[PDB]
Amino acid sequence: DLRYYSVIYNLIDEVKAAMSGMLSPELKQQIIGLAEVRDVFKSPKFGAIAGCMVTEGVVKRHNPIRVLRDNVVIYEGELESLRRFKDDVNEVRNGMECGIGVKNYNDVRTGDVIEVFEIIEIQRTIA
RNA sequence: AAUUGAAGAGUUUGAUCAUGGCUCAGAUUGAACGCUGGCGGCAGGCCUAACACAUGCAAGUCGAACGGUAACAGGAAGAAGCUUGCUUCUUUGCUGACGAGUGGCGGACGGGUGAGUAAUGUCUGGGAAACUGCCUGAUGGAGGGGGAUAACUACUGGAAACGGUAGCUAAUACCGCAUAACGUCGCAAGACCAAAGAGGGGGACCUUCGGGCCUCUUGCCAUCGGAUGUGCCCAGAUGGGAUUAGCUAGUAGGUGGGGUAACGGCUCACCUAGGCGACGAUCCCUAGCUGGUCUGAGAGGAUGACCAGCCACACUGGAACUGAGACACGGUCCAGACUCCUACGGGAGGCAGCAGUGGGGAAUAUUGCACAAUGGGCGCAAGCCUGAUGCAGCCAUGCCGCGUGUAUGAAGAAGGCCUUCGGGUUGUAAAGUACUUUCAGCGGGGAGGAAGGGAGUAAAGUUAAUACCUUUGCUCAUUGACGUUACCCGCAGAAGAAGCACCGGCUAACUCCGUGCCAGCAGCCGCGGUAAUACGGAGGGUGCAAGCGUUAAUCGGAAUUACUGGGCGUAAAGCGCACGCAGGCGGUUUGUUAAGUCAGAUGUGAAAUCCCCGGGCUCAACCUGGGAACUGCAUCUGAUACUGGCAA
RNA sequence: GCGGCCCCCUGGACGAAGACUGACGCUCAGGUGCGAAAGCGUGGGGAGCAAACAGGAUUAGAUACCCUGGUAGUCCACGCC
RNA sequence: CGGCCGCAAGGUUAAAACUCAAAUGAAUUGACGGGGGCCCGCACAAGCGGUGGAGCAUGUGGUUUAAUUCGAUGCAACGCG
RNA sequence: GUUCCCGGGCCUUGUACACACCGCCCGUCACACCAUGGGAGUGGGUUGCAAAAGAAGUAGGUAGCUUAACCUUCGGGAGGG
RNA sequence: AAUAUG
RNA sequence: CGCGGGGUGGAGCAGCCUGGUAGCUCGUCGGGCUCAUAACCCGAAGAUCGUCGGUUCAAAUCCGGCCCCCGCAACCA
RNA sequence: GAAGCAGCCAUCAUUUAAAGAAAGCGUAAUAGCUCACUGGUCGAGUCGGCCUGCGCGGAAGAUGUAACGGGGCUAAACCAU
RNA sequence: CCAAGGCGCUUGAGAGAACUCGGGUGAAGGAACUAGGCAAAAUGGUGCCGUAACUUCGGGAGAAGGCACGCUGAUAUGUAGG
RNA sequence: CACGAAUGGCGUAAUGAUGGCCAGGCUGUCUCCACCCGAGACUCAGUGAAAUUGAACUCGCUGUGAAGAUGCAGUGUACCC
RNA sequence: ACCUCGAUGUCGGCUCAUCACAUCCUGGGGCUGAAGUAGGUCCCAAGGGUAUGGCUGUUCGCCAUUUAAAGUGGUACGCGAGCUGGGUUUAGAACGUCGUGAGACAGUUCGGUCCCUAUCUGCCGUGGGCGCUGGAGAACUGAGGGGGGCUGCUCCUAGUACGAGAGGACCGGAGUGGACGCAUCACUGGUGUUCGGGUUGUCAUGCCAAUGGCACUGCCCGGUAGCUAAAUGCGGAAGAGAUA
Repeated sequence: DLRYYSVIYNLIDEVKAAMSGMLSPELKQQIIGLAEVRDVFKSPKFGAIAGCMVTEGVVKRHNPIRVLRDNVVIYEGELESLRRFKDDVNEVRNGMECGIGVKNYNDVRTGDVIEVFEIIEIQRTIA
């Protein structure tokens, strides 16, 4: 990075701009969807397969998930397999039958809830 | 005057003897770093980016080759204001001169650098078919004419650099003709080629009274010579690599033409088909070399800055001119990279010259003084120029000299340190007393490097000329950059001036305290896990000194690539075995040749330098006389045992 | 490196006496030939044995030692290494 | 790595970086060998009686506790000091 | 009784052992680190071979254009640029 | 027979 | 609402025409062997015969239920 | 430039007609300028909800008025008779 | 491109527009088009020189990439050869 | 997810109207298309088809509608050819 | 599952549009945690404008570098009697997977015909008849209807307002480009097979000479007029009226 310069104010701005680009970027964690599990199946792909019904919001192929019952996280992960009816698909929306299983998941309890959530960058700027 | 020269130790094991590596004590350096540093002498001091550069300086010189007044210094005449006899101001080359300019010579030398360059180069020894400025000896000419042109004037383009148009004007510049062998070309007869004048002074004849003309000095020209300088050619020697084995079309040879100062595939045309190659061609990597330096007992090895010889290069790349000599470090042209200035149209530059700066790197210096001296360029000399050179500045970088006191001094002071707490030590050291004052500090004096050159005189030589000039004597004025010189004399008062490494074994020199297998030391083998002679600190001790130590670097030690001077049964090492070409070596007898070899002699082997014997710098280092060495090589003359050749 | 028998072709060393040639020698980088066992190419042959590989034992484990089978190979021709 | 040979496996020619101070030879003494000979002891053999199970005595380890004083632990400690 | 076991003595033999088999010592794997070979390729430098290119300068040739010294018949030739 | 590690 | 065979201690096991003190392996906890450890050896803990009614002196041994695992059917979000 | 209104706390009372240690603009902060509360003045209706009748807004779409059939209507609507 | 020989395709005649068909050409840029350099274009002969990785050693190969090329005269009243 | 060693694996020169990709050349393929020359398309003369067709004096818009109206309703617009 | 299986030919692209406003940009305003500025958000506003490429079956999307700005939707996911046929419902073949298999896969790869002369309506241009009250010729009024309606950058106002400084204006003026449309050949260019020249091969004109024919206009170099865009002139307005 080679600069021979004009005015000192632009230099004081460009060091601040460099620091701002340097700065760690993300902060926001917000739900995309909520889904309810019923009727477990077993599979060699992932161990167990939790049949699901998405109760609220949208479900997308790769996002972090929180599998929870009554304010405890039962199991933790990133959304691994999104299956609808008989085929893996990119996305699913509330009121729809689904299946999901995660590698080394064998821990299904019916009536547990999956919260799938979107993570959004912000890029802080020094001032 | 000359052969006095060679050391080993530590370390593999429980222990030993071998083999064998590793490591150290040595010497040395264009050194750096670390810590510390008083003065002096001498020597030496960018080995990195052949990277780029601000500003200044680095060769010009002759009016005695020439127009000239652009200088400006006088003089005169004249024109004028008067100071009234002188000042003043326009002319004037009259005159001491002298810018720009013309012409000649110098700019091709010296200085700097090590990029490229493995031989085309270099070194040694020989050679033939060559030229060679200036500079000297010899023999003779130096006759008679002519045309331009820059400068300079009048115009005119330009920001600047730098010019344009038209006339005028000289010359030791330029060009014809005459004149010409002993010269060139030819068998000869013959043909043809040169010139330049300038300067000083002077009786006679005379002069368009400018000088003609005489006489002296010098320059011009041709030729035969000298010494010098350079080009050319051949042999041998002169880095590394075979995991580079094939290489050469102008290549190799011939003839003829052309070309160079000259031999020449030097270059063409044509003809022939060779050349080089295991004694390492070719290619690649790498490098300036030698006389020498350094090391080494020698043999050898490493190294080639300093110093000198030679070669090569000069922003990158190429070519030619001028000239005696360049394919030109501060010349030219063109092309390229790149840098700058600018009015933007168009122009400018090559510090590896001396200083000096950026950058680089561990790291190598003052933008000094002077032509006083030596040696150069030009000139007749004066003179001028000389960043060559002579000197100084800076740096403990190296070498070397000297000082930082001397003598006395026991109560063997205190303190420090140890201490079986008896004492011991630090330590005659200190303290004290008696002395000396180098070198510094300060005030005074003063060689040599200066011989010459200049000016004036005289003689002698010269001449038609007591001239006039040179030579050779004499005499008088002078000529020091460094320089507050070297060196000497006088004064005060121990005053101003000692640090650094190391102490287990190697390896000279020992205890205590702290830390406690931590922290750290280590060149090598190794030390430290609470009593560390190996760490940290102190005390003590040893080595060495204005330096000391570490590091890097090379040789040594290393007979550890072994020629001198090694091994290979089992330690690393004999191809699995054999036949065989090139290569090495060869029974025994006689003759011969004399290559190798051995002897002798001459020439050469640069000088510096090393060595041996001397001298001189206040003494050494350093400087310097003479000799030896000059270890080699070539040619020539000899010897004939041995080896080789040849003959039986 | 070659051990049954016999033949054919055919190598060399050594002795014996005697004869002849008359240094024709010794060694040899480069180069060339030969060169066990294993292995490879093609086509045959294959009784034993024996990699591989299998199974049964042993053992903590035993894909080994040990034991039972058993392929390539071991055999031959001609080539190669 | 490159060259060369070879069908390939492979052979041949043949390094450097780097790392470590020993690698290593023979020989000597000892110790050791599931090496050998020789040879002895309640070593085994041939026998007799016991311990190890039971209950108790005492010591040890360990546990526990305010303290369970401290040392001793293969033969060569545990009715030990 | 001395075959077997433990322990011990003598001789002889073997040895990479000498804090003496309770010795010593091999290689994978796991781990960290260091250098190095290969590597689709990428980026430079150098350079052979074969062509294009052709400034400037020299050398060679010039029915043009232009021109002071020599020749001349005074027109021009010769010569130069 | 058979027996591993310090 | 679907075809096969099994259930004995912590885990895995023998009892089949032969219904007569539930014992044997692997782990677990102790003891022995060794200088010490693995290894090895001797031992101890360990139960309604899955669960029920019948069977019946005593039970996979003789039945039917409940239930569980495996067998294949066995989906396969 | 804080004394109610930039801050933090007290989350109360006094003086008092009436004034809450005060709600805002304002002031550099008080003041200024008012509110809450009341006096003077003037002059009679005044203030907030509730239940029902009828409207207003909430009301953005795709070829052209394009959600009274149209012109057009405040009765030619709506409600009751 | 012509000879001998044989033919002028059984509707014509006028306009000279979109657009379609068969063709020629083009500034500047040179695959940007598009599923895709498809289609057009460009190369194209002989002789000589020269020619890589790699390879079953034949190849690769015409590799790649260049140079010469008309006409007239002379060598030769038209030579070498037939 | 869900290769595989004769339903062959992996190498492979030469080869290919083969598949994918990229480079250079070259261009109206294109940014961005223009012009012209030929044959139709047009007028005239002659000859002369074909698919098709419930019947028709065969308008737009909005809405309705066996749910996307030339014919309906409402409305607008429209010389005849 | 109401229209359509005695046929409404299915995704995307290209060419060609058109409307809606829930407005991407340009306009006008309020509030702003609105210093300037750059913004944020909401309302009103549909006239005009509203990117090329890399990637791919490609919508979408990712990514590029731009621009006043790269709108969201409707229209048989506008548009195949206009075009493409890569994707996608044909027949080949293969791979994986599944099935004993024939075969299948909503997994994939390589290959693989887009028909039709326009009657009517509709739509774009240009005519004939008749009417308009005697007939005829000319020039107009303008009822009515369409096209046009874009925006960057520079300078001045002003380095002012505003602001600590940096930075950096409103509003109102003056130029000069892009985009796009209309006009048009003087210029620069293009074409220019009816104008000229060169040139290869061959035939004919008796022959030589000089021409002519033919070979893509044989090949090829030039170029008049006309027509042309890549050439060069111009355009978008100001203002008024009535209002959100």
